[PDB]
Amino acid sequence: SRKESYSIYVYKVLKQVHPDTGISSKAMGIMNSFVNDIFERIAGEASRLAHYNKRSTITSREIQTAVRLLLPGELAKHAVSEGTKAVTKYTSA
Amino acid sequence: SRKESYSIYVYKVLKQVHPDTGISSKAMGIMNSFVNDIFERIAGEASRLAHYNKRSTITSREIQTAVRLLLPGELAKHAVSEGTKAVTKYTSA
Amino acid sequence: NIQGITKPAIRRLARRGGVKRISGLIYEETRGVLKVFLENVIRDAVTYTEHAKRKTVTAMDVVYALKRQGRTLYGFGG
Amino acid sequence: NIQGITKPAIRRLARRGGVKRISGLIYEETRGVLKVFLENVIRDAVTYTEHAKRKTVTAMDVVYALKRQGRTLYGFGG
Amino acid sequence: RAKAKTRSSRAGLQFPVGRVHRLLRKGNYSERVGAGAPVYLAAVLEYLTAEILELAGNAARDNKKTRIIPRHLQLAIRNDEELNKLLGRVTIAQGGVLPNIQAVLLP
Amino acid sequence: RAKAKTRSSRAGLQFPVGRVHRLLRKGNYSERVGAGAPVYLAAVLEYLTAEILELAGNAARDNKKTRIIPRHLQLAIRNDEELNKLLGRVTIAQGGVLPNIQAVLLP
Amino acid sequence: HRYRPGTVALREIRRYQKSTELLIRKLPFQRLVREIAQDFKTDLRFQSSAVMALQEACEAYLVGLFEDTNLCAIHAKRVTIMPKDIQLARRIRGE
Amino acid sequence: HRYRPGTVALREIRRYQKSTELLIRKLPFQRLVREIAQDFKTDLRFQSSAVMALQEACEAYLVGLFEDTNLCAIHAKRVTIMPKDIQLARRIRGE
DNA sequence: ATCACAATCCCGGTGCCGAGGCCGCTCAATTGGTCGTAGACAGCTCTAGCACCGCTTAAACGCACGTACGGATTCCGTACGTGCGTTTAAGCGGTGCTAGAGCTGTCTACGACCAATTGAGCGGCCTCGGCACCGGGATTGTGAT
DNA sequence: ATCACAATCCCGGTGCCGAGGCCGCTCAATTGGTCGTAGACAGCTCTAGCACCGCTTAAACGCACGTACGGAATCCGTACGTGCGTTTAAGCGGTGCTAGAGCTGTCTACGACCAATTGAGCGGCCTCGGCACCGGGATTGTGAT
Repeated sequence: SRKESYSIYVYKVLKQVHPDTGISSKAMGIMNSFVNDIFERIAGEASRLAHYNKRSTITSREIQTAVRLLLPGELAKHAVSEGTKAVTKYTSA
Repeated sequence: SRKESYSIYVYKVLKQVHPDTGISSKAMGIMNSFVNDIFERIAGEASRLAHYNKRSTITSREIQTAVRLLLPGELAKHAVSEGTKAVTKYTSA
Repeated sequence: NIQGITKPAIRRLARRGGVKRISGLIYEETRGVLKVFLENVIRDAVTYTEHAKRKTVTAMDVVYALKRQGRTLYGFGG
Repeated sequence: NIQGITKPAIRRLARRGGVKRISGLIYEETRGVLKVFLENVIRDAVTYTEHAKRKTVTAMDVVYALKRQGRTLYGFGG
Repeated sequence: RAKAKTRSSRAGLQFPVGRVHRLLRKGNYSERVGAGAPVYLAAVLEYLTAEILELAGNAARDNKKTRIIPRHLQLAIRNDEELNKLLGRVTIAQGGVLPNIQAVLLP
Repeated sequence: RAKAKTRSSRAGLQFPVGRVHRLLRKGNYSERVGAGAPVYLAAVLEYLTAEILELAGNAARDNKKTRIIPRHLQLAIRNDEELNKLLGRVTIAQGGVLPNIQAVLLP
Repeated sequence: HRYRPGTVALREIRRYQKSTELLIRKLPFQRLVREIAQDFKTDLRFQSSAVMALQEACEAYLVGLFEDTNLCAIHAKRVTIMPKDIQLARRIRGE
Repeated sequence: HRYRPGTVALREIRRYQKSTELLIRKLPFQRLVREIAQDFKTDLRFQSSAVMALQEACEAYLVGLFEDTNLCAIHAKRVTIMPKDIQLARRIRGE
């Protein structure tokens, strides 16, 4: 039985910010729980925003607004920059 | 622009429990907010239960479990009785 | 505008809270606490307004902001 | 079984909480508080187990129960 | 065809089963909704409303009033341990508070 | 046809855009999901993970360790006002607490 | 005739705990709301009910805080609320 | 040699605030969990990780409560925690 | 105590406005039929939960003793509450102007969906390096003297 | 202060086991095409938000005064912390047994969906009764005397 997780991606990001630093299985479990939790919070807020505005589609605008409502202070500022940069790069393939 | 509300049903129930008692518009607004809030809580918990158990359908079982998790003490006991009685009566038309 | 929250008003709020005696430094402390609370709620309410592309903060925007900060308000459309 | 939560264990928990001095009546009070907390979480965890038609409470059942009581736990599959 | 019979009347309820079903189907809760789910949910909502209204009407009668106002609803909810717990993080507009003075403050 | 290019590589991300898209579509959030929504969400998740991991790796190096453990994650989150606020109601298993003694208790 | 300190205070508690009316003047509160919102977005309009919703929530929040602040004062064997009581209540509440 | 009352207590604070290990014995805690669950459902089995998850949450909750209880004691000019401090902390927390 | 007295409460006696009911209509719920798949159920497989036992120290416990902390008492000045005269501005009503909320029609680009292809991501496995720990020496704060 | 000394810390020196990488494969993501409708946009309509002004008292304010409360100092007994010898049972390792978790195949009843019909529920309107309030008399607690 295969159980999907964000372990591979957390490790990829760790090797970018700290090339010589590893991670324990317990710490990896914390990171997996963290990603899943934040995903739920953002997606749930984006869902509410769409419903409040009588819209049937969750777009990058809903995600951006959810990020501003949930992430505190500069966390929101930098997260919005990252999301906007990614969408721009993706649209130019 | 028509805006649906539970006002008619709250009044029907009020006339059953208190035939000579009326209700102010402000108090009616509180009751409407209450029904909407409880609806969201129960439906949201039922949604989580279905997803946790890898099910695609919200049935009376999910609603019953949500009621047990949200309503405190005898509120849950009596609410479950009411829900079960209604489903039984409905299935026998 | 924060001074519009006068000492008598703060005293009335304390009386409803069952407070019998009040120190003179409480009025400035209360004004600061109220400012923080209002800023938090208004920030979120304006975010909802901007997302709706509106120029008018609605009661619904406020209700949603209160709901997400765990201060659900009944009586204003939810 | 509540007596298995010994005075030394409660003292250790208080030390991690930064407590220097402890009254003798705190041990019984703490046991009562812990019992209430455990009952609340276990009740919900068992509800999830019964809904899944299982006879074994899983770590996920506990995680869900904690999450809905506003005590999200990281490290046990969510 | 046969005369239209509402699902509410089939369940013996005053609350709308058909509307509750639509709200569940369009509320992004699940892919499918069972036939008994709206019936069960409607009955629970009805039971809770009846409980609050009965307690609020009693509070109105105790205040020599014939109409329920937010004050009566607040009195009914805060004077009931279970309703108070259910509506713990809820503010009733124009509901006020329970008359409560600490004994040490008394003359 | 053309060689398969992942949406993650198109967005310059390490996090999976395709998986995030599926989780949004099957998570009962909305009827439809825009093409940019998973890209935006994946980038935000990646940014947050990078922030915590960078701060946790620093804590590991300060403890003369080469592997991050739950303690290092707890240190990184509780020592940052914004991360602490975001994860206020969160318990890190085997994370422990911040060394803090009230000044009045000191000899 | 002069009422002893505390008598009129307790009479005011009884009166305000029986009433449900708003205790902050509406016009000054509206000015504060508009002044605070200006820092988030300029030329902002406000529905009358939006300002009323804000006022109801703020008053409820402050009354609730004053209740917990009072408990802190009584805990320190005082009948007078002080800033340290407000600070403790907020800290324990997580604010 | 005899350490003055308080010296070893502060040494224990330093040691336990630096460690992350569980402070309740595992076997007694498991017995309590099983005894409490018996009242909800009979013949209940428990995953080893389920009991561990419960233990981690309970210890975190009690440590957090002891932190707030300490603040209440200091507020009353005491260095000793008493049941009244636990009661106040829980009341303000909404428990 | 006894009496003034100041504030609240209780009760008729009226204005008035919103609860409450009705009416027309429409849009959303019901009836009926049709079809695809979610889930219940039966059977099987094997994971991991339970039971238990025998040691082996670490932890718990029970008590002895001393002292520092909690609480009761005392005193005293000033920061509060209460009251009153004076100023301020909230509230109300009225009037006028206009931004922008809300809605409708139109039309297109975008998202769902489906088939075909394919490569990332999963488990399974395997193995060296990080780390836990042991021991021993240095370091360092604590306390009697 | 000076010195014992008891506890912690820091650092080599080893076992060991889990982080970490690889491998095979498959299932889920990507490519490509196809089609229906969500939403953006333009235009229009009119609601309600804003601005303002002129009174009219209620509220706010500033101050005077007295006293009750907050806090500082004092004393004292005992409930705590610390230490030590003795008991208890947690932890660990090992072994055995089996409930029940997890999975797969099958098959059917149930839910989605669509067209047709229709009746509950919406706004709009309208109007009497509940209630807010005014005033006046009784009630009642508070405080000087």
